[PDB]
Amino acid sequence: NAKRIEGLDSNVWVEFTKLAADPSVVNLGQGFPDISPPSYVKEELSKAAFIDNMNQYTRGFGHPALVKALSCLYGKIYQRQIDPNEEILVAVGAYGSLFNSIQGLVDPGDEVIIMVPFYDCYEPMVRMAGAVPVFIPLRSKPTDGMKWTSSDWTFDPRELESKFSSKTKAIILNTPHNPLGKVYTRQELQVIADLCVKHDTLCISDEVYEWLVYTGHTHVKIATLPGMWERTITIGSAGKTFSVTGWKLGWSIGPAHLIKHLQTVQQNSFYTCATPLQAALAEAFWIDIKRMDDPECYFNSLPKELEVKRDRMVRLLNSVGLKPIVPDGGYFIIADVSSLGADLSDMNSDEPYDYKFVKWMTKHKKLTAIPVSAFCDSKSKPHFEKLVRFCFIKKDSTLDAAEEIFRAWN
Amino acid sequence: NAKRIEGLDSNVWVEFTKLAADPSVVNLGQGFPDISPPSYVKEELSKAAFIDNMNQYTRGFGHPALVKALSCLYGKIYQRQIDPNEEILVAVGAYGSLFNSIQGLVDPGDEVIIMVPFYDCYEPMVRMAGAVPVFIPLRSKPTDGMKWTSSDWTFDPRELESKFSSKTKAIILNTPHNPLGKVYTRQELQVIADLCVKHDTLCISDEVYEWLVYTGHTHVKIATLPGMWERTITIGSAGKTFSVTGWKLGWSIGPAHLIKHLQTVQQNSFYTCATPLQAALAEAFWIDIKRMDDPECYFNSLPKELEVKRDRMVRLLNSVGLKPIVPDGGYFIIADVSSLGADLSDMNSDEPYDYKFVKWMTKHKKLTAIPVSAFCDSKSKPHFEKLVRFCFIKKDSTLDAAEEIFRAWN
Ligand SMILES: Cc1ncc(COP(=O)(O)O)c(CN)c1O
Ligand SMILES: *Cc1c(COP(=O)(O)O)cnc(C)c1O
Ligand SMILES: [Ca+2]
Ligand SMILES: [Ca+2]
Ligand SMILES: [Ca+2]
Ligand SMILES: [Ca+2]
Repeated sequence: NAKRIEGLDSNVWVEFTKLAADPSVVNLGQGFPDISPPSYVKEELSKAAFIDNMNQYTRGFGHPALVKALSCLYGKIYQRQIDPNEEILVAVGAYGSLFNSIQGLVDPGDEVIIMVPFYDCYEPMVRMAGAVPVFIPLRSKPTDGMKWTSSDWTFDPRELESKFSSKTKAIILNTPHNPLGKVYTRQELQVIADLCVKHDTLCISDEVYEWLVYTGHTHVKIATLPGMWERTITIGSAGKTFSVTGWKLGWSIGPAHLIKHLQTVQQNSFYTCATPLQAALAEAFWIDIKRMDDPECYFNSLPKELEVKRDRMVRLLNSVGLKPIVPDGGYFIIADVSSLGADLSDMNSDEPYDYKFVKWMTKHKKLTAIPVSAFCDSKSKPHFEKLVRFCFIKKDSTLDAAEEIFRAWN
Repeated sequence: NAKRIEGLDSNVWVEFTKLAADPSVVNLGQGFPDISPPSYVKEELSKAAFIDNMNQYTRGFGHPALVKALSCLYGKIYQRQIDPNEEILVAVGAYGSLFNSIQGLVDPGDEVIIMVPFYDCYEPMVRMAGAVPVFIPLRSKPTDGMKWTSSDWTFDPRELESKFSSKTKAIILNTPHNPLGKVYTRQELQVIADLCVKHDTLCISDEVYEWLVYTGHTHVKIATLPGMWERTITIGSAGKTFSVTGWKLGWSIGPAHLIKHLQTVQQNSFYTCATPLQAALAEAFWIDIKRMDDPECYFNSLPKELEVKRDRMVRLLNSVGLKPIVPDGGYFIIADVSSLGADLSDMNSDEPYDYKFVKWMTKHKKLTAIPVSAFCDSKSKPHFEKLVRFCFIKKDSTLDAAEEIFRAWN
């Protein structure tokens, strides 16, 4: 094995295969939606399949129709013109987008700042590039009293400051957050912005869940703050936008001098993404772009649907004594489990508490979830191992099945 | 810009956004087929599109149905049992597979041996991993007197031996060959095998055009030669097998201790490939695997269909005094361009002769093709700069259009 991938071979998701196996569990682990994608999205792929051309090579950096659509939509959001050719790169999901960014902008020996918990792929990506991850935890503040929420989690600005040195190449932002469901405030993005301009550093911003924010919160794009356009790469994904996760298409939006470096990586790695998926997606985007103001638009209906399902989950977890953190956005809910004193002690390995809890819950209660320590570097695990994450982008029937398990819990 | 991509930003194909533009001209440039894909390939995408789960995440290293099918087809070919999970890896095209091999197996300072002309991505891939490309040209032998063919090209064994040293990590082989259409012989493959065993080095075998073998030649896989299985990665593609270049799906077949390393690269880069695409591809395979002995099998029908078109091209090229090199395989044909008139000081730079010619033939004759010098290291271009590459995976209509211009050359 090449030196660049020394000890990058284990992967949380690989390890989680033998969990979801057994047919009769209700899987609330993986971010596998089992609702239907919008009908028009399925239809458009079918339509694309029967056109010859759309089954051949398209433009390497993205299908013209797609990049046209994206530049239209994000033009609206940034309130500025987005160049479809120079300021956008279409890649294999947000994974690929992340990988482009890091591969093309981050050198060996550079520091990259990561907030914990993080989407687990951040650490190995930065490591393979020969770069050093510098970790900083999110910490809880006190509750309003009545509710525990994603918004009761923040970072210490003075702590954050001290993580930037002349060795900081970049910071990785994830709002809405996986796994907390935190929707970063303007003030919080202002602190991060301030520092990248003070230290002349990049900001990579994972914003795949941009559409999934719930009432009382607003997705704010760091890249839109003063001084940030020139220094930010902002990521987005078709799986998350169209509930079509198996399409594996994402985009990186940012300034032409940073985006060029990502395109250099792409052309030297896989080059093109599939034509029919891009063709189909372009059309979906036009369908929903042309109706952004209406409740019908998928960018509106989907959070509306999920906010309901979220609230069902707060209750189901509360019902069994699990203490949930109600998320401002996204489709994951983190629950604290330490208040059940569970009948483990005797999976005997040196796993964190939460991997154990989930194993127990699968064998005994017929339900899977993801341990939050899967999203933490070593030093961080003990400070997060009583937390367990559940996914709610599920259809009614599934959440029913979940409800049956919780009601039968004692 | 990160050091690892330094001066890798020039891409040959980005540059052929030259006079590709003019709508009037017949493009025999890029390997963009305008034949229809086999109608069942299109149906299965459509069918897959309407299944909800086929639009969500699948197994990261390859859709289970697709690896099962690859396992079955290739185990017939290899005369061995191939593990679908441990010995295959589905990647975003052959491009993706190549990148997975280099990144996963090659360190800074290794030497990788490449044969010239080479498919152009081989050079910067090896460069991006900080390895040093080591070039060896293909050379002409005296012809049989009658015609010029790909089999009249080959390499000096003693010259090859001399490129092997203790710094050699791998050799890249591409049969059938792009751009000359050379089908490597058992004797030639035996030389490469010998040196790989003797020096303990990897072979990466770009076999995308494997079904495109013409009359009186046979695809043989180096991986089946004694001692090769355990040191060979053999690459395939959907775009070539099913004339569906826009699907961007390929695979690496090899031993587990090597495949595991490609998997590490994948999971830390794009992870999962498109589900609807992979589901449909598997189906397409089963259709054809079940009828191999039959002339309807796309495997048998496509090369048969294409051979006619190859000969058509040879005639057309002869008929205007371009000396065709008749290809044993794949869908590209090189013509020696040098005994024409062709004015050429109307340009006056000293970018290579074949680029000048292609610009000339585009403007003056409304026909594009690819200069062979594009596929050569700088030291090598003088020796291939009077060579031009034409693609013939085209529909009758297009070879009619081409024949109009060849009839109208003089
Ligand atoms: C020899 C060779 N290898 C690899 C590729 C890349 O193909 P894919 O689109 O499957 O990545 C091509 C493109 N025709 C090729 O000619
Ligand atoms: C699921 C997820 C991804 C992966 O995105 P794809 O577009 O499916 O490649 C990336 N980032 C975050 C924060 C995620 O939750
Ligand atoms: Ca090792
Ligand atoms: Ca502009
Ligand atoms: Ca600095
Ligand atoms: Ca050796």
